[PDB]
Amino acid sequence: SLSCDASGVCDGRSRSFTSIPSGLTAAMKSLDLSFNKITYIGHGDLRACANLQVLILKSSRINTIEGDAFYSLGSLEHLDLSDNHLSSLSSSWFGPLSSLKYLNLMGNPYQTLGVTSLFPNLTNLQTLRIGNVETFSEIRRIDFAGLTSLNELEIKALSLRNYQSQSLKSIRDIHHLTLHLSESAFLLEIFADILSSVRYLELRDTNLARFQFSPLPVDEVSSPMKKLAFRGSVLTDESFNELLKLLRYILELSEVEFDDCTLNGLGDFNPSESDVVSELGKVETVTIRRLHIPQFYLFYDLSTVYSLLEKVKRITVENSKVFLVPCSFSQHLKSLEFLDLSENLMVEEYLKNSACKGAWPSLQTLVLSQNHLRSMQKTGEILLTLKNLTSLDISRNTFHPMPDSCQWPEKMRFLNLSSTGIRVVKTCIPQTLEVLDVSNNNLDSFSLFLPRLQELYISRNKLKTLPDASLFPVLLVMKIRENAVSTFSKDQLGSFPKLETLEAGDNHFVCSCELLSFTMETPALAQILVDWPDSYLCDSPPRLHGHRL
Amino acid sequence: KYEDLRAYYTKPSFEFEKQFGFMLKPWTTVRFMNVIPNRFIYKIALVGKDEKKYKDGPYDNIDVFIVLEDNKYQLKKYSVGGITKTNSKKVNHKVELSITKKDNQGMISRDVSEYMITKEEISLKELDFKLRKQLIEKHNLYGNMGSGTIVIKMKNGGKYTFELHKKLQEHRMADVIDGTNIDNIEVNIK
Ligand SMILES: *[C@@H]1O[C@H](CO)[C@@H](O[C@@H]2O[C@H](CO)[C@@H](O)[C@H](O)[C@H]2NC(C)=O)[C@H](O)[C@H]1NC(C)=O
Ligand SMILES: *[C@@H]1O[C@H](CO)[C@@H](O)[C@H](O)[C@H]1NC(C)=O
Ligand SMILES: [Cl-]
Repeated sequence: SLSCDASGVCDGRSRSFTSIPSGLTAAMKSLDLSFNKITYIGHGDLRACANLQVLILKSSRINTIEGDAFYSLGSLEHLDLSDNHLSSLSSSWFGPLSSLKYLNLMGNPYQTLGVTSLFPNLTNLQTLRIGNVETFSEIRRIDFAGLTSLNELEIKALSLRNYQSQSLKSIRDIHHLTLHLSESAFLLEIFADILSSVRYLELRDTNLARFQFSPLPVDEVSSPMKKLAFRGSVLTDESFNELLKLLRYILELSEVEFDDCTLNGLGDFNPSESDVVSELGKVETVTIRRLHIPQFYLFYDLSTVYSLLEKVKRITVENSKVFLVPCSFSQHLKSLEFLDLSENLMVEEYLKNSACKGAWPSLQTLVLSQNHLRSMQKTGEILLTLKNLTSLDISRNTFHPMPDSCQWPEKMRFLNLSSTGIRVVKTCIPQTLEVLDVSNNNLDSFSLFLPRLQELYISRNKLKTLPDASLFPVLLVMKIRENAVSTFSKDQLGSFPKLETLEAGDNHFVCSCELLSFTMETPALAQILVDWPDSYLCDSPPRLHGHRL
Repeated sequence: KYEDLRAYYTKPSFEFEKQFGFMLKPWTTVRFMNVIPNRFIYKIALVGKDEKKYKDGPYDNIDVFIVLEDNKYQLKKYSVGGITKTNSKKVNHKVELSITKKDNQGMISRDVSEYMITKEEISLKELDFKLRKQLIEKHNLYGNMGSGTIVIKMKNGGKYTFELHKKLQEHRMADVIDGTNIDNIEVNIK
């Protein structure tokens, strides 16, 4: 009822097993027993697979496991017990798993990790996941006893009732800590215990409206934390300020993210200049996605944000209904080098103010993909204010046909026009371009002379002929999949003098001797075509249809 | 008795040129125009002829004369009317300001000064407010006396009149006139 391959990888997934299947062997290296109905696991059910390296028992209905059930799994490296029905954990289970690297106990209705440390012998553990939405309510100092270093630690404690002080402090290093907290009640206690270990902190679903700061024990060395992210949090202008005060403890913080967050209240907070945080330390990257401001009304004093983003080099604000970056605000971002405003509401009329005379002085890369831009001509003219812009992405914008004449930033060498619905390319596009992406459009041909072009992306278009080499005397890379070419003679191939990489795959070809002879004569061009011959299937005739070369 | 007028017409005023005006989600009964010359988002109510005048916008190259006041919506940065088109050319158009005052002891005095017009298009809001303040500071308007008129005389006859015993009607603050067509100004305080 189960099938294994030649590498000892056996599939017993989505079966109706009510117990571990019999006749397992020492030749088995991987076992997938997910989506089953194994209510009970006995002492010898898994004794035969002494060489098992991977054990997935995800989504079964496991409610009982004998203490010594894993006695012979000394070679096990991966144990996934997520989404099961284990309401109690036994330290006996993990004792013989000295080689264990990944352990998932998340999604089980247990209230605690037990009265006995579960992991003191998992010396090789790198990843640990625990907790649940409804019942996990307490963290004790012994819970994580024995762990020195972890790459990823995820703790779901949305229903946490008590955290024993110094519990998280025993872990020396944690590259990525994910915390699911519904309230901010224990945030300060937890934070204090992770200043020396966590390199990347992620907070999910936390309501921080009631959060209030208070001085933490200043300690010996600096925090190794480089990234801090908030996911699904709720903030107020007041509480947001309180959070910033934590920055004094993570002086090496370089990146901050706010994803799917909500900012409530009106827009007035009016504090003294002392409770206001105006410094952002060494943070150079700020990333915001799907931010909801349900009452963007009473808000009026943007300057606190001016000192916050003063020394910031990278900013991302995705899918957050942005329609305007005020000129005066744009002029204050003197250090900004990268700005991403994808999936917003930018239109030329508002963009003219955002990229006003003096806006984003140091900007090098600007991404305006999937906005409401309609005109390439007016847009290039508007962006002329950006003297250092070198890369522009205006993909996923519905542009009207382009004209013969256009003005663009003098240093612009990269341009993304993917998915703009264009049918023709005209001299609007500057010859200063080194990289051009015009994929996923409606082009029937390409006749634009670009003397400096090194890379052209034009996949998913309607070209029936690879474009003339003379249009690109120095092209290095060309990707033209999902188009409409069918032949590719040696002449045109050798025509590009500097060409290195070509992607003609996933196309519809005609299968003729006049071509096949060329295929056999020089397979030395297999080092110019990627995904060859995987994606180079034929179409005609019906005999060779869907057959590789 | 004239304490309210003196308080209002001694408020600080703000003026900004070449501003970018925009409209938001109309959250209350009266639409607002927003400008951010620096770091403050200013909300300016659209009343009177401005309701017809401004639609979805955006509106570039506007000047604003702003006076901040107590209001219902509890906004902290709110002025009313006073929106005009910015100068196309620089203007220094000097006009005569005459001031007649009949004091508490029936004595009639007449004084004169010059008033510098610097805008091609100027709001009644701006003229009313600045002139009354000048009259308050220098001629004790709303001290013992708080009646009479300000009259803006245009070169081709027309008049714009501000009655001093009460605040300027709200809708007229959006009313704009040709700054370069003002001939003179006559004040009569009594
Ligand atoms: C130009 O932009 C497009 C999209 O705006 C990029 O194409 C892909 O977009 C999808 C979005 O559905 C992403 O998932 C992919 O990662 C994107 N890249 C690829 C290679 O598929 C495209 O990559 C951009 N061009 C360049 C040169 O960066
Ligand atoms: C380009 O970036 C430099 C970086 O310091 C900045 O000083 C300058 O103002 C920007 N613009 C020009 C025209 O150099
Ligand atoms: Cl809008």
